Amino acid sequence: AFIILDEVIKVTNRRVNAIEHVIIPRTENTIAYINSELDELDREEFYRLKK
Amino acid sequence: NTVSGVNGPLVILEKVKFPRYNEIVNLTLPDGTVRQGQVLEIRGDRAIVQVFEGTSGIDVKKTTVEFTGESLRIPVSEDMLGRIFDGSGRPIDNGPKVFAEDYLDINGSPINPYARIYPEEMISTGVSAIDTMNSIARGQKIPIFSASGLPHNEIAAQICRQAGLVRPTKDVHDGHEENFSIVFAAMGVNLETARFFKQDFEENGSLERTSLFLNLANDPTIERIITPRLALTTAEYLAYQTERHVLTILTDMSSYADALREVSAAREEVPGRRGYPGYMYTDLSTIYERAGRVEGRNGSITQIPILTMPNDDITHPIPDLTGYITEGQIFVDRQLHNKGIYPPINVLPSLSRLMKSAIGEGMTRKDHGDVSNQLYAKYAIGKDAAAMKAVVGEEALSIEDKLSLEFLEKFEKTFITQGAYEDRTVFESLDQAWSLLRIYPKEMLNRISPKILDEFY
Amino acid sequence: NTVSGVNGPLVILEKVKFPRYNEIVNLTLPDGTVRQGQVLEIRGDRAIVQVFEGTSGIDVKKTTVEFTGESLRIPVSEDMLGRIFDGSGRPIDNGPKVFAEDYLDINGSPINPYARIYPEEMISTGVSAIDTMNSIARGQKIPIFSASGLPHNEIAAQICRQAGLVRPTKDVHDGHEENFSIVFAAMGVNLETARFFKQDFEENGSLERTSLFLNLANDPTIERIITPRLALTTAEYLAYQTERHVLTILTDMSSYADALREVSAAREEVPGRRGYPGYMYTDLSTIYERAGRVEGRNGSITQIPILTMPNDDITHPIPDLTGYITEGQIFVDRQLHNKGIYPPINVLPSLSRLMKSAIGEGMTRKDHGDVSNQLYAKYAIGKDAAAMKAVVGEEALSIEDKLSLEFLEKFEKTFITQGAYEDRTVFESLDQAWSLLRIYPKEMLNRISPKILDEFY
Amino acid sequence: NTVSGVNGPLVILEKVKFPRYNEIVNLTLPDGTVRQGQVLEIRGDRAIVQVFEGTSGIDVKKTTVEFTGESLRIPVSEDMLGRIFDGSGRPIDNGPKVFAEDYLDINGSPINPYARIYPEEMISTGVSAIDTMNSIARGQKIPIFSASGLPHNEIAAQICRQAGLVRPTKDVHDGHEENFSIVFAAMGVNLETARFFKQDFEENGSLERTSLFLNLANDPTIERIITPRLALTTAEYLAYQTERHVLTILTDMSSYADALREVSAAREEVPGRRGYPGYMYTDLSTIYERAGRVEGRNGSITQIPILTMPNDDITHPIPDLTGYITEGQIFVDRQLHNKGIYPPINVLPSLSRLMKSAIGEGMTRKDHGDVSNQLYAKYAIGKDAAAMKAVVGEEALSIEDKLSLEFLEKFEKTFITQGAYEDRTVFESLDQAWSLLRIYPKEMLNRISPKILDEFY
Amino acid sequence: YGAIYSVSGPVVIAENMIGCAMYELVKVGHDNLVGEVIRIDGDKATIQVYEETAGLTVGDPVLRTGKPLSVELGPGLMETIYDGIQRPLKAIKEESQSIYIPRGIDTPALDRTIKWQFTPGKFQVGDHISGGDIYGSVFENSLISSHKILLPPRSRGTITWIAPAGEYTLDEKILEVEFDGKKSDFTLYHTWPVRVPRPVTEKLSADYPLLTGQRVLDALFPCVQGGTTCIPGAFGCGKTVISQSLSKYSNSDAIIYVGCGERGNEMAEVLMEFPELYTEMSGTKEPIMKRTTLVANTSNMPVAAREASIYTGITLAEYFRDQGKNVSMIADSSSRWAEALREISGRLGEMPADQGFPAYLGAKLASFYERAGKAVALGSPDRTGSVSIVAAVSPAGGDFSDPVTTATLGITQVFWGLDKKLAQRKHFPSINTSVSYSKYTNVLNKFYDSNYPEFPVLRDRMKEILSNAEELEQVVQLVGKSALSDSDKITLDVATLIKEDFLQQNGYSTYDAFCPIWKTFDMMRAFISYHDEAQKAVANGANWSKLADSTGDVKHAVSSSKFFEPSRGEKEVHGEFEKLLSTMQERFAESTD
Repeated sequence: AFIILDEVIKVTNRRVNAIEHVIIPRTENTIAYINSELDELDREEFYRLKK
Repeated sequence: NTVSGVNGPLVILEKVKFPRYNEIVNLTLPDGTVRQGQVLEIRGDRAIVQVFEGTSGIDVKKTTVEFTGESLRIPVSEDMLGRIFDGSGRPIDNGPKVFAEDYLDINGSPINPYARIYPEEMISTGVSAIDTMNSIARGQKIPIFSASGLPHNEIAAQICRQAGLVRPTKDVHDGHEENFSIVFAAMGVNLETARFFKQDFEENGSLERTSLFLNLANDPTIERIITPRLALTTAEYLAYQTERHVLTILTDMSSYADALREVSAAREEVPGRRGYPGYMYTDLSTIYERAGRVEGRNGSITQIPILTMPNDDITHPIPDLTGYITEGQIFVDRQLHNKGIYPPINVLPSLSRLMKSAIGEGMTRKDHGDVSNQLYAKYAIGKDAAAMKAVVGEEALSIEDKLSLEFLEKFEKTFITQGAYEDRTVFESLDQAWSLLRIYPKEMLNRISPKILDEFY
Repeated sequence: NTVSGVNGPLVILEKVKFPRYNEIVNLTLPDGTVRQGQVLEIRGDRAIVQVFEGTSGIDVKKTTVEFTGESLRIPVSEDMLGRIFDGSGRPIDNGPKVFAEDYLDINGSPINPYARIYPEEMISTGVSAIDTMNSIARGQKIPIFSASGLPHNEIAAQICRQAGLVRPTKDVHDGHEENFSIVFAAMGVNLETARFFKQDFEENGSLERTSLFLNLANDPTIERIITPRLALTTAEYLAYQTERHVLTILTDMSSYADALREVSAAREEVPGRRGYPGYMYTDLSTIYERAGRVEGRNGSITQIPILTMPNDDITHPIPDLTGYITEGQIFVDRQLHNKGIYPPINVLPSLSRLMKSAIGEGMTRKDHGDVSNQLYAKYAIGKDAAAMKAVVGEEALSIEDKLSLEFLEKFEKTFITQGAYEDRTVFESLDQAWSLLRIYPKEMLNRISPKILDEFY
Repeated sequence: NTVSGVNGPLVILEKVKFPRYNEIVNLTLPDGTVRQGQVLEIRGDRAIVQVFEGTSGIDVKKTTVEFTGESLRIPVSEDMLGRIFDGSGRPIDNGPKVFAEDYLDINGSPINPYARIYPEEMISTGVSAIDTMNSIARGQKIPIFSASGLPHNEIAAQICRQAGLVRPTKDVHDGHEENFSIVFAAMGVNLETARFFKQDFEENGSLERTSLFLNLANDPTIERIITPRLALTTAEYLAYQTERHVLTILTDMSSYADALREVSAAREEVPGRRGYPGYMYTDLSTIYERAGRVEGRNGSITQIPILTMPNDDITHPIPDLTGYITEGQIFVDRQLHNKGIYPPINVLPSLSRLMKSAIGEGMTRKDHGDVSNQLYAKYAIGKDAAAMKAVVGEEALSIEDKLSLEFLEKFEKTFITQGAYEDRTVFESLDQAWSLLRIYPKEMLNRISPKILDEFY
Repeated sequence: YGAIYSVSGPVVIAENMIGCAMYELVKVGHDNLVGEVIRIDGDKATIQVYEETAGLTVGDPVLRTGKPLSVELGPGLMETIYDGIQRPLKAIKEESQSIYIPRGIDTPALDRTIKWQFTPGKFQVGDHISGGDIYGSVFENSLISSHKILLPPRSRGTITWIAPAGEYTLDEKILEVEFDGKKSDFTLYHTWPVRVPRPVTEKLSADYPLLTGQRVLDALFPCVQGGTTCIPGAFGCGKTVISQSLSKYSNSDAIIYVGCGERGNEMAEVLMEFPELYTEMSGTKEPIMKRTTLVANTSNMPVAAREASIYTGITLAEYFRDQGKNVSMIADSSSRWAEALREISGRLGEMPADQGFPAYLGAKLASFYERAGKAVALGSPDRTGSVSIVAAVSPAGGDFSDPVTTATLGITQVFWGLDKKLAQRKHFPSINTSVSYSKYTNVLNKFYDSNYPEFPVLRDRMKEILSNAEELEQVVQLVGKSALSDSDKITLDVATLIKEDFLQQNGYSTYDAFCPIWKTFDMMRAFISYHDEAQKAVANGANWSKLADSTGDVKHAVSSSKFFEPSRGEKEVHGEFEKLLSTMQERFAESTD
């Protein structure tokens, strides 16, 4: 039981580190990139209308 | 009368209030060439015209206009096949003009004798991934969604070469009995590829059966948009008067969309979301209108529009609006292309919502609609299992999922893959579907009624 | 005539059509104040002007004009060394009266006798972090890209105090042959920041060999845009007449861009993407052209502009335009600062286009460039491997990888860490690099030829 | 007397400049239908009018206009209550005249006497989740942020209908010596919903405690924003002159916001992000200014606005601006409604920032504050425990997690869940709380003073 | 009268339009095109012209008719297909020889040759009369002779003339009303403005459930006659199949099918399919057709028609409502109407401010909605009529964040989900309890309690099984399965059963033509009973695996339920499901010990 416990904890430890460092910041950066383009399409339109 | 001004490529005429709407006017320029333009709008003591040849040369006081008195209409013959035209139907080979037996309107709004009988008989394009999954019916318009990073021009080409070689397969199926003719319209496409299209018609031996309208990007914007309307009108004449099965292949919608966009930069009409006109929908719908079973119900026009996504996403204005007007969509994808697949067709967002009703057992089989339904569910799981496989490890896998991972690859590399010259029987397609499904027990199936399954599996 | 209206910093003047473009006019206010302005637009019996002084408080018929009849030019002199100015060329600390020996108009193009022979000599500040990875040639422009929460001011200060001590050492090597002068233009910065820069020039003994132009943010937005340009006109004069290498430090670029943006959303032009100007590029381009060797070929203008991202991204319209025009960038990072590394300049994506050109063999080794290629590769892979170490542990970390982990630490704490009075030289930097690089086997070190490798491990 | 044009909701009437701003005008039609409207803008020989009923169908010559001479104000009275009104405050009850005692402005402020004295003294809603855990004291404005995935109207009614049955119970403990009145404002409402509120009130016998104003959604947008403004003014008069504690229920702020975004279609006023005004702040503020302690301070006007997220986005502009202004917020989530808990207020991110400031005694107990800390912290931990249980299993879980789990199920199914016609007074709520918390020993209860903990476990 | 100022797109501008209003019917040009003055700018009127331009010149006359643009509702509406401007499509096919409307061709709003049998009302001479009171009735079909001829909304007076029973035309006058002097003579047809909500005696709260005929739609949140509903689409997920399928399966006295701006193939399908198939009301000789009045617009026809579509359609539901007929109006898809509105917004040149979409859009969507509902029929004899609006919503850009959907959810009280991932997997229509709500629920389950069922109890448990499954699935994906509680496994398993039997059904259930409430209740009742017995069974001790193996025979039997049709027990209560409960109880006995 010990030897197995020793192997499984090593895998569970890698997964926490992976989701924390890689996954979450990728979701932040991608969201942001798209946000910045997106708001500008709505704004420029209003300026076009006004002109 | 005379030019007051020119604003962008749009030319502002000052003129007296008499012209027809969409009336051709001829602008006399001092350079030995007279050109035609069409009043885009008629207004109070002025009209704004975009001139169909060139974009420069208009002068203030050195210009003369004379009103033709006749709005543009396409002069139509059913002898127009076996001729090479440009975007105005003028010859480029000197000699073969459109000519006429009748004169019909470019919008096709006067005649519109489209049958109130829903797509009926089967059509194939000889590509298994198309035929089985999103099955084409005559009069059905289902778009080809592509993305650039692709040999998307090669996929269009493949379909053009394949169209008319399918037709003896279809005669035998009894989803065709009558002549097959091709109407081919080119907008903003490369030089090399224009020679590929001519060459594909030549091989087939359907050069006589086809009309080519060739329009480049160095030919004007307004003139680009007219081109498919000429083509379309001629197809409607083919379908109605002589009860033919007409396939018009209309490439490239994206080029057509830009052209619309460049205008309205001096019109009073204002542009909506993402700088696209709000009546862009209206423009697409005029093109799309000639498509459907004709009255006589022995002819039809089937329409295949070719769209390359210029940005790659499907929520971009060009694809988003089109998908709505049409009944389903067909997705080509970059990812398959990368592995080294041809024709690379992803089927997961691909669905045609009028597929089941059109088709029946007499030219397909009853299991055609069931066997397709099974293959989507299994492919979908295989795709999610793959994504999870990367992140967490093989910890989130389960027995069904491991089987699904293999299924994905099996399907991708045997089913979807085939040569350019290759064409496929629908009945054949269906035995290859069953084969892939043979690696799963039957208790795990549920998108097929147990009666149906027992017969063909 | 007199003032019809003012809409923001635009002033609507009614006056006749006789003035020239950028002709100075003077506004007589009834408040006992005169304000100067320059014609941005001339129209049919009216002009639209941006005033350098004030931004508001402009009347109708109380306010009158007299036109100067003279276009906007800078009295550029060479005995301008050691004198202190503001953002218009008035003294604020009682530096010597401007005089005149030549007048040059500001247009980003005085006489423009910029480069058609590229730079090839080397300038070192004694900073390894900068010099090795980014080889600064005698008329290249490499900006400093930093972000908020960093001491960008402090690094700009390192350059200014350490320059003018390293340069005579470099004079003997034939890296230099002539004196150095610094022309510092500050834009839109705090009192506290402005004093810091002045403190650095006093402290060294280069207050007599520097020109200082101070613009604060509470001085008009129109004054702020003229400030970098004024500095640059002067800079070209010193280069021309007395043949010195002029280094220009133009800080801060974001402040300048905020000024342009207010004069583009208050203009009758619609601005580009993210509400940032459509000719924002152009405005930036004006500075940047004014780079390279100046006639007599022994003076030059070299540029380091200082940018702080106000939104922490290279996504933003300022970094992306800036980086295209210049030839490299020197990148500073947040992580390194937090840890206790000064200067905190990271070397991960810092890049020099004209690296090859800048290195020589009559004042630098030829191995500067070869060894650079190794450091950039090794550091880059090493940083990425470390993040990877965190995730995986030691179950996908090799022996070789352990060695990359050691190279990374050592590079950070030695190569990048040096105090703000520590002076290096190129030969020392190479020697220290060679040592770090030494633990790697021969096989590993593969982007540098065997001839070089074998001699120096 | 001559309608110039109609451009959407906005109507241009051409008649002289002698009217004042927001003066009601009458459009007299040959249909015998008199419609009143209010001038939005007045300009030289034209005014721009939004008609309350309809907005189009007026002739350009067969019409006349008359000016009332009175700007819009509400006839306010204490005998007005217990009656159903439209969005202009005109009976639909088929009851008598509105009656006046004063005419008070509905423009945004009547006299604005909003105190510089902070909230104390409990106002009871009769919902356990709100009252104990998020104590609202008079003058505070705490919104309910709900979604369309919840039954927002039904929860809103619940707050009104159970409110004011709390009051005899308060009078005995001596919280309230003066009476309690409800002002209920319904916006852009569906017909079933308008009727629903009256029926609920009738059932409890809360009908004559409240006045209901219904504006229906077929009624134009301008009427709709006027509705809460009418309500809020009536309330400020009852609260000031006859000293009563008033709870004002305003649903739906999202429909009010839409109206504001909606008007602008000939104005030279541009909106901000997502199409919603840059001045969306300003409009919110307007409702918000009537809310707080009245002068004399035993009466108050207490405001609970109800905001519906249409797409579950907390980064949606409507909630964000509001959230900054408001003294906390109540979050209601879809998840709990799904388990079948009703009301389904998750008290997980809900907060009252002046929680301590409200309670006392005589309408609360001393032990109220300590308990609020025990239950929130234990609950949060309960959610975390549910996720862990799924993973570890039931036969491998911790003691501390097991307790936290037990608490989650009881907490949800007893404290939050209450019946439609079951009133939950604050004294009643606090007892149910001790039963839930009892399961933890005294050793695990510690955000409670040992004095309390010894009284009640 | 007026002289054309400019023709820009199919929009015509005309100067010299005075004593004109803003909804006027006009004849545009020398071509005499049907048209309407939408707005006016000073003297210059901006007119939307409902036939295309291809040759209409400037300076041609514009003649105002002296009245608004209205639609005609008379007899013969049933068993005929019209367009959205409402000119008979069928009559167009013979005479013009063009199946769809030709340019420059005009045809009046209804057929003027058709003769109808008039039978007298409940009025005689010299009687006081009012609006929506029944002046007669016309035997309109064979299924229904329920077509009441009414005095129009907004009419009162005394009837000077009552004509006797017989055969007449619908142009041939039969009624004179005198109010103050001659009000007008009346005929079988009556006119109604498509821009006003039709008058009503009172609106009443909805409380009578309609059964959709789809077990899944009734099960989670019941439909009501008088209500409002959204069904999500995506334009390739078989949204059409379920729309047309609902229409057949739902049972009302009159049904109005409104194709807003459609494929043209899809419209064609319904036109063909309905006389071929049968009603569940025993309809004969073109069964379904006799019950439907059909509004057909394709997107390829003019944008004006497509604006007009919804409005004509709602007025038709409303006309029948006043007669005391209960109506199902299925309008598909409301997002295409919004796309027509975005088109108008840019063609006139009005400001868009609803995310690149119209100013008016949010309010126009609400205005359409408020015309639907349950009511006491117009006129004093008192009848019940209702209109349930089923309005399809689908993307106009984003997935639910498009303007259309955001507005519609605000105003709708019933929402039934449709997930895309399950659509591609074939498990449509998929109703997700998070993406679904009904505010009508509480009055509806109390209604079903009166009818016989225990229904409210089953609802809570149905919700609980679906609800926990979504949360446990998120732990399954990330962590994996190596453990998942005995109780948690059970919930997952049973939720699969609910998907397969209910949620999946559309040409996969051999009985689906109309499904009673009792049968739905009986089916769900077996699922819930299996659930409670199972969770108790693991807790009182018995392995999860032994419990799967012994339940065995019954578990399959509930899996197979969906194909089964009423053929045992009553006509709505089914014995195979009743038998099932008792056998279940026996399985629990084997399984615990």
